[PDB]
Amino acid sequence: DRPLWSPGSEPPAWLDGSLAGDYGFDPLHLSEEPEMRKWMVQAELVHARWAMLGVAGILFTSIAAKTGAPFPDWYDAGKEAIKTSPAPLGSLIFTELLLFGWVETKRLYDLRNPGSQGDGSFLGITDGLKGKENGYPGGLFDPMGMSKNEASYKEAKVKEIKNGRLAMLAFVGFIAQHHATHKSPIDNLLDHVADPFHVTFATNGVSIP
Amino acid sequence: DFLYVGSDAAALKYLDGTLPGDYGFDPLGLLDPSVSGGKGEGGFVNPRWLQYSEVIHARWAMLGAAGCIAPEILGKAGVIPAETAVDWFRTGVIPPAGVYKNFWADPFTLFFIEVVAIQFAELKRLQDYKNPGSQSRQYFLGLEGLFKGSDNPAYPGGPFFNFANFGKTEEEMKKLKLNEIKNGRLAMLAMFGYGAQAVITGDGPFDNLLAHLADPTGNNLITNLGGKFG
Amino acid sequence: MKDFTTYLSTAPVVGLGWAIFTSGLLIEINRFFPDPLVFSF
Amino acid sequence: KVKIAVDRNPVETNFEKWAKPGHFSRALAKGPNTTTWIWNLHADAHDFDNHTSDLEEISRKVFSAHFGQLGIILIWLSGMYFHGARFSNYEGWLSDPTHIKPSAQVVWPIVGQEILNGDVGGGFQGIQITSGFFQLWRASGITSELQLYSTAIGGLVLAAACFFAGWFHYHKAAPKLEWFQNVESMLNHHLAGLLGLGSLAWAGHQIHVSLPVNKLLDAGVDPKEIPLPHEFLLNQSIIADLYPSFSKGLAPFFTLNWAEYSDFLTFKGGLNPVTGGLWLSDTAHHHLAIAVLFLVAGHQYRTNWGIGHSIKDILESHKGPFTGNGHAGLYEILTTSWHAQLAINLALFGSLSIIVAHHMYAMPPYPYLATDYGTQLSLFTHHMWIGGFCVVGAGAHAAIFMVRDYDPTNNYNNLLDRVIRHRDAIISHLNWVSIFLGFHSFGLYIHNDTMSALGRPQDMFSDTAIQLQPVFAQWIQNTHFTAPQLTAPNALAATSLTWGGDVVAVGGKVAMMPIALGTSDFLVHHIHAFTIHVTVLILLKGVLFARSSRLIPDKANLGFRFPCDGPGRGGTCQVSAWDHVFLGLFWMYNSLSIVIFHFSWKMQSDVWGTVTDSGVSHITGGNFAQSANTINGWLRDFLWAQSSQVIQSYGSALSAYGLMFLGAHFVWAFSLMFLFSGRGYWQELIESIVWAHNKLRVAPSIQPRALSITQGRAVGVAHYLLGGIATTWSFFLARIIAVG
Amino acid sequence: SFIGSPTNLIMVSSIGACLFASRFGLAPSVRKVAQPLKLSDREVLQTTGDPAGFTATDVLAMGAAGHAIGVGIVLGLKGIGQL
Ligand code: CLA
Ligand code: CLA
Ligand code: CLA
Ligand code: CLA
Ligand code: SF4
Repeated sequence: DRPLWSPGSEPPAWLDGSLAGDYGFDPLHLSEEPEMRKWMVQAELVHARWAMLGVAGILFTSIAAKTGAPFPDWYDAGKEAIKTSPAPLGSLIFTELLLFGWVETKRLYDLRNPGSQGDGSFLGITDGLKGKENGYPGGLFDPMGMSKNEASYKEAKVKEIKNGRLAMLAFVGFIAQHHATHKSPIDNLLDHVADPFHVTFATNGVSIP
Repeated sequence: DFLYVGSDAAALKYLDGTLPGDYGFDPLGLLDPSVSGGKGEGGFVNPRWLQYSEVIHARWAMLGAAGCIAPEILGKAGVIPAETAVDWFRTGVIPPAGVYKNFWADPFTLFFIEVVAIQFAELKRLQDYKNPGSQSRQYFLGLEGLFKGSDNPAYPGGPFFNFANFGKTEEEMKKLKLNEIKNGRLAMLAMFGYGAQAVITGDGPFDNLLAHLADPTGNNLITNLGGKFG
Repeated sequence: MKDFTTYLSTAPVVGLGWAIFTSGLLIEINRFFPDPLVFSF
Repeated sequence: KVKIAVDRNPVETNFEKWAKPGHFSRALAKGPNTTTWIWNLHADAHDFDNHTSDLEEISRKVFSAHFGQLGIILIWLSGMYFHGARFSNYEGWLSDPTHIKPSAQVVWPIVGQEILNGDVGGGFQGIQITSGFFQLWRASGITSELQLYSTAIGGLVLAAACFFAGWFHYHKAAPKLEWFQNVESMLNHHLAGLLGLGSLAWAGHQIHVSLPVNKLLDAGVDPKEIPLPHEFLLNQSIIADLYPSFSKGLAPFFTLNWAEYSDFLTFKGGLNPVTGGLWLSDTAHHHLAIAVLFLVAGHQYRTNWGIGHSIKDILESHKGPFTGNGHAGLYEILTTSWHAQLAINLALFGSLSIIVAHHMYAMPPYPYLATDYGTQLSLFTHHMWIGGFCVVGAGAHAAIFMVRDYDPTNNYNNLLDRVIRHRDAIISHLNWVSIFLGFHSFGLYIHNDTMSALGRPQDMFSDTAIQLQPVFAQWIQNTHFTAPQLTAPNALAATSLTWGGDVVAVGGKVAMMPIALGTSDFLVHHIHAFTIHVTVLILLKGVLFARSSRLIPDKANLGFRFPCDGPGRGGTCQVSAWDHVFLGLFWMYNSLSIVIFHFSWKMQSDVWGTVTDSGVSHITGGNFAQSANTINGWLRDFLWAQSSQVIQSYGSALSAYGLMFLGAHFVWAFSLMFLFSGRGYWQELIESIVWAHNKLRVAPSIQPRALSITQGRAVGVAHYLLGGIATTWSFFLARIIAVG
Repeated sequence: SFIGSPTNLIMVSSIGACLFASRFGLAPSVRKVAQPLKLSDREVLQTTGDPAGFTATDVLAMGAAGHAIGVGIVLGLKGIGQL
């Protein structure tokens, strides 16, 4: 009744198609327990969102570098950023660690007990900072969005998870062909468009001995 | 007529005019229904998978035996230019033997294209072998109607696999089955030959045919085993 | 996952996890810090 | 008749039986009430006889067990190849084997281990290895680390394939009992197929790959410009200049002109003077002849096509009047008992490993292996001990078959029943020859010690005094030296330099030199014969008296591995055949320790050394003919004259051998608790400790119990053997590395 | 193995003698199981053409034995200096 990851395959019993992007691909039987199922859903959502954010930032920086603006490569960007950054190394990572620890244990204890942070303990807000779904919060994180409508929310969930998986593939592609070519992903794309019949993953010397 | 040279007894007792082959040549014995008895998919030694792999090996041998000798006589003639007309093992399949430099892409690029396309093809084939007709239910670019298949996963048919769709009668279909399996069993020995001839002479098979034709005694097994490169 | 993680919870795996954790902890302490004798801060 | 009977999907692939550790045994399926449940769990883990009484499931279990062991060994071999590919000086060792010590293990700089990265030469530091893998990778033509990487990855792939094969052949498609009972097909396929196909493949690899690489290696050509073996394989022109018979191109093979192949299929006696190992042409013709002999022998038995031999007919037809029924039922036993076949295979494997060690110390089959004294000593000692272990296990599993799978219905007057009948005569005659050999070997040693101590060296059993010259061994040596002259006229020289007249030497060190046998060698060889006769007496008595005895008539119903039948009849302790094997392990240890002590002393005093212009100087002062006749001479001039480098190894590359030596001393000494003591004292001490843990409420739910008597004996013999083996290993390796 | 060589003559005579020996009793073929004196004349599979029991494995074994005997005769005569 659903398009699976392989046509004619047997979908898992714990994957009933009620999740976003539920293509029934799970050969290692992970997320079988419902608590770990929720934990895997949360982990996939946050890894997906960070993959899309990092891929978008990498693409924007590489496009700006290709257009002539002074921008670093997606690799060693922070290495040449810190020497001009007023914030030194050490303090920056620790500040982001403290702040992200605050946000992430807040959302962690929201995951453990849904609606636990909607009691007004954090600056007296009740409707906000309360989880609407498994890996989907509400209140502050939906300023104008159409999550009120159920069908549009489901379509946006499917779009978000598919874009997330595409961004994971994009990030592994980024690191792989950066180690292959030592060039920007936009430079690799322009090389592929310029000479598709010869420039590829096979004629780079490395990865094809 | 019937049977063959090997033709072990207690092997013709489970095959008599049923399979498209069934010439009685099972000296070792691998189509016994007692083999791989029980439940589940199990192993590869079973009559269904053996017939499936035999016809797949057969058709692949037909395609290979056509493609190995096809550029050669046409290169002797003026059909294809002699620059492209090279021996089948010098096209890039064995780079120690030789590659064709004047291709539109790298041989590994063509290898990746072949890997993607035939991985799609063979994985759909395997998934339909596990679940008959299950590739006509999952949406695939709007062409699900030609992947319905038949009761035999080896012989799917349909709007595309049999687009000529002749042989509707059982007798003509059985004759076509016997013709396919017999030409495939010929292409078996054709590939076995072509490989052995390539390793014993270093030249192409039609050149070996010309050598046997011009001088049968001077160019045969005994002189070529004692010659250079083998 | 439950059927496999029940095996994962038995003593031989616990005989590894504590061993890997404590061993690696002592390797990293003896690696990043040199070999001392006195706990004089 | 012979077919492939396979049951598909008998066991589901799930972790359900992984969840409960005690599932193979119904006694262990209840729960761990006592602490002996864990030892019974790890003890009866692979004992498949009491798991189920069905032979088919046992056969499937042992088939996938062998698959798992094969995958484990392939993983280990792939890891060794990867270590030689990544952390090794094989490239440096190829260009200089006589000056650069082999090294393939690199330690971390974590805690003081940088001293273990010894200066082995070639700009490389690491643990100086002793397995001789560099010699093997020089024999089988290997030049660069890329090839070792490819070999390691292929070994990992085949190991994964073997593990998948075990999973498939048990859980997915398990063969039936009739599939395993096809003994004729098994023998034909593992004679012609396995052994013959492997021998022919290795002969082809040596001819097409190893011969040109080794021909260019000893000619002074650097391996960098040596052509890769695929160039030799594809191109006849490159292989034609090194060997002119390749210009014929397989013509003499089919035209029966094999004398033209006398350039790279030679029949030469001795070693290559450039490298010190056997000629690769001789090994090529050897493996080709072995492949021929196994191809012809693999078509002997009858499986499906009428012709052949039926093993039951062969056994039942050989009947001789002093034996009554001659081999009447042995086909029925060996087709239904896994332990009987295990005993036969383990005994022959152990004996053949002993032959392997002796025939590598005799004829080194690898280039730059004879001069590498450490690799030769390690190979001899290691295969020596593995052969001894396989023989002891053969005795153990024979006793297990005697207890469990032996039944009196099929055998009435056959050879096995008659061996059971006259077992007392066999044991008594073996005891007589045991006492006789023990006296006129060890009493000779003690008498020599006494006459040395009494100031009368002319009354000793030495060469200077009255002597026991080993005339038979020296005559065999002279015959083998003169064998190429008359009885093997086509041989260039003698098959080994044990009995030769010339001395070969590579890099200024003696590779292999003639060995002289005197009174001391006679004494040590008869000591070895005595010790082996005692060990075989213990094992054979344990096997024979496992079923019944004049002491305990119902020993069959008491199982194989039981501690005792109580203090009755004066005390029937260690009466089981398992305890007979437990004592035979120590007697094996004494036998092989004395054997390898003789090997090390004889080879260091009469073979190994550095050649000079003014004669040949050995490692020692050649004192084996003067000091091996007495126990104190043995002690002072072998265990005290050597081991001076182990004690002073501290602060050097071989200090880990001293640490291993003292840890081995610790474990060897720690075993004597589990050997001398019993269980009741330890159980009472555990009761007191249980009271202590009960006082402040840390009482475990599982009751702490002392180890079982058989468990205690097993722990004692295991710790004792491990300590002794590591002691001799550390001493031998440190002595042969700091000197040789 | 040139046509006319003594080795070729030895090989062909050995092969023909082995086929003659297996054609009419006289050899432990697939038809004739072997006792110490090789009796009892059994029957399995089918001969596929000519009579008696010349099956696919009967001519395969006798050709193998005839070839293997020939290597012994030729190399034995070559070692002593004959033909
Ligand atoms: C484009 C991908 C995408 C999509 C389709 C969604 C969809 C959804 N998210 Mg999500 N989200 C995303 C990315 C996305 N998100 C990222 C990257 C983050 C991390 C900052 C989050 C953080 C987040 C939180 C914290 C929450 C949601 C929630 C929601 C739901 C609200 C519906 C809505 O307003 O539509 C969203 C529509 C869009 C995002 C489309 C806008 C895309 C813009 C136009 C792209 C251009 C901007 C980009 C930076 C420029 C790229 C430049 C490049 C070309 C170089 C819905 C399921 C809420 C929820 O489920 O509540 C029930 C909720 O609480 N999301
Ligand atoms: C000519 C055919 C052939 C060959 C080569 C072998 C080879 C082997 N068999 Mg044997 N076997 C055969 C036929 C054959 N078998 C038949 C016909 C039967 C039924 C009567 C058996 C029944 C049998 C049993 C019951 C057992 C073996 C075992 C073994 C292994 C012993 C391990 C050893 O000595 O180290 C040599 C090790 C190696 C050479 C390592 C490489 C192993 C490779 C991958 C195996 C490839 C050979 C294989 C026949 C190829 C076809 C299999 C195909 C489906 C993939 C060895 C690999 C033991 C085992 O379980 O191991 C599998 C064992 O206990 N055999
Ligand atoms: C057992 C191991 C072994 C192997 C593998 C080889 C292999 C080889 N040797 Mg050696 N040889 C060996 C042992 C071996 N030999 C021994 C023990 C001796 C005795 C001393 C010799 C003596 C010897 C001499 C004197 C010579 C050789 C030569 C050769 C080559 C000729 C082979 C030949 O005539 O067959 C011909 C080839 C075949 C029959 C091919 C086999 C059939 C193929 C694989 C079928 C595959 C076709 C398939 C359907 C399609 C392929 C896939 C495609 C789609 C990509 C070959 C590389 C000769 C040489 O150098 O030539 C290069 C040569 O002069 N050898
Ligand atoms: C080096 C230590 C050592 C020694 C010498 C002995 C000695 C003995 N054990 Mg033992 N053994 C030992 C450790 C040792 N054991 C240990 C630790 C174990 C446990 C694994 C065993 C396990 C074991 C088993 C399982 C068996 C033996 C047997 C034997 C006997 C072999 C007799 C023989 O052939 O030699 C000849 C005799 C000697 C070497 C004794 C010393 C003789 C000296 C040279 C004196 C010579 C005569 C002298 C002048 C007379 C003195 C006169 C005086 C009274 C005035 C003997 C009584 C076997 C047995 O009963 O005999 C078949 C037997 O089956 N032992
Ligand atoms: S001391 Fe131990 S082994 Fe000996 S009879 Fe008593 S309980 Fe049994």
